[PDB]
Amino acid sequence: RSYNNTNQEDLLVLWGIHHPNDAAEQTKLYQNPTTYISVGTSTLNQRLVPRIATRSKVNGQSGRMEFFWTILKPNDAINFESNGNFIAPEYAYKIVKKGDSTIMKSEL
Amino acid sequence: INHFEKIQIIPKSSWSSHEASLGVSSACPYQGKSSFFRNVVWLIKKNSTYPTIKRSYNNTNQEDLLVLWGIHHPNDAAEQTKLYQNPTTYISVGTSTLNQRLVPRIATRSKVNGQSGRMEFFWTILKPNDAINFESNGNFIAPEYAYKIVKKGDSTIMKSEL
Ligand SMILES: *[C@@H]1O[C@H](CO[C@@H]2O[C@@H](C)[C@@H](O)[C@@H](O)[C@@H]2O)[C@@H](O[C@@H]2O[C@H](CO)[C@@H](O[C@@H]3O[C@H](CO)[C@@H](O)[C@H](O)[C@@H]3O)[C@H](O)[C@H]2NC(C)=O)[C@H](O)[C@H]1NC(C)=O
Ligand SMILES: *[C@@H]1O[C@H](CO[C@@H]2O[C@@H](C)[C@@H](O)[C@@H](O)[C@@H]2O)[C@@H](O[C@@H]2O[C@H](CO)[C@@H](O[C@@H]3O[C@H](CO)[C@@H](O)[C@H](O)[C@@H]3O)[C@H](O)[C@H]2NC(C)=O)[C@H](O)[C@H]1NC(C)=O
Ligand SMILES: *[C@@H]1O[C@H](CO)[C@@H](O)[C@H](O)[C@H]1NC(C)=O
Repeated sequence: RSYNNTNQEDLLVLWGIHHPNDAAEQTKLYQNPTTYISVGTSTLNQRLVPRIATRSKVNGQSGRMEFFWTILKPNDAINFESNGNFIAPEYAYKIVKKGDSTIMKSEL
Repeated sequence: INHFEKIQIIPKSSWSSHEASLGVSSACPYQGKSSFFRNVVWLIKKNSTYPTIKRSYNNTNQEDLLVLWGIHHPNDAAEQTKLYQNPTTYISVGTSTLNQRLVPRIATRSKVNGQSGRMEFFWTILKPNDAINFESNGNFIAPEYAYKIVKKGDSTIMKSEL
């Protein structure tokens, strides 16, 4: 699945991978035992691999979700290739950045 | 550190399917005999078999635990097979936060204290009431001892000959 930035400004795109609990859960969710996600931009050259360990439950879950981002320049394309464990984008974000600040911590 | 206490979490004698007393080298000599790091164990195959390890540990203590483990990057496939039988190996470590899967790394390397193999060590803080889950079919330098810590503040390391 390719996507071309036909917009006029930069795009913040987010995707993720699912690190499952065991080979039994891998097969149940995605069939293919050995899997990958590749992501490709004019700069990005990424190939993720799900990571089976056994883990403490957090909100009932021992599986983990690991998320990744990138800025997609105007007129560049992003190319996803995955045979499993892919948390795919539906929405992305247009950004123009003319300056910086920080994050404030406040209860107000 | 405000409190520090070495404790046993995986007793050396509880490795009934592997060999915990052969994990020794002349790079770490002690009393003219060969030895090793005392707080971790260099597990080696037992009767030509390294059965997949599955070892959990629950932090039943009241404070945080500093746990240390490691992996052995060997020299060649011939040394891999000799030490751990299984040709292709891994170590997985799992906490409520940690999601780690290590893989031994064969290159050929200059000798340092006689050794071309390398030992790569990893750590984590194990919260009270969390558990750490090890899974390894080879190359695992397992913990025996870990450390209790409470941290109420920070400083730095000083360099001094005094
Ligand atoms: C992302 O997409 C842009 C725009 O793509 C164009 O419009 C889309 C809706 C689709 O219809 C696309 O098929 C179509 O190309 C790509 O930029 C465009 O590239 C094309 C060539 O691939 C350019 O056409 C050229 O036009 C010149 C003369 O103007 C000729 O000399 C060439 O022979 C060729 O026909 C087109 O001008 C260009 N458009 C813009 C606005 O840049 C873009 O390449 C693509 N992403 C990637 C990774 O390439
Ligand atoms: C790490 O271990 C603690 C404590 O484990 C308990 O004591 C050990 C020596 C063993 O005997 C364990 O089998 C035993 O569970 C775990 O926390 C404990 O979890 C259990 C449930 O797994 C809690 O029991 C519950 O009790 C409530 C009422 O109090 C019931 O409603 C539930 O049905 C259930 O029975 C227990 O309270 C809890 N104890 C403490 C002090 O937290 C801990 O979960 C474990 N590590 C991980 C990763 O879970
Ligand atoms: C080692 O394994 C072999 C083959 O599985 C077995 O026959 C033998 O009894 C084992 N060694 C000892 C000392 O029992």
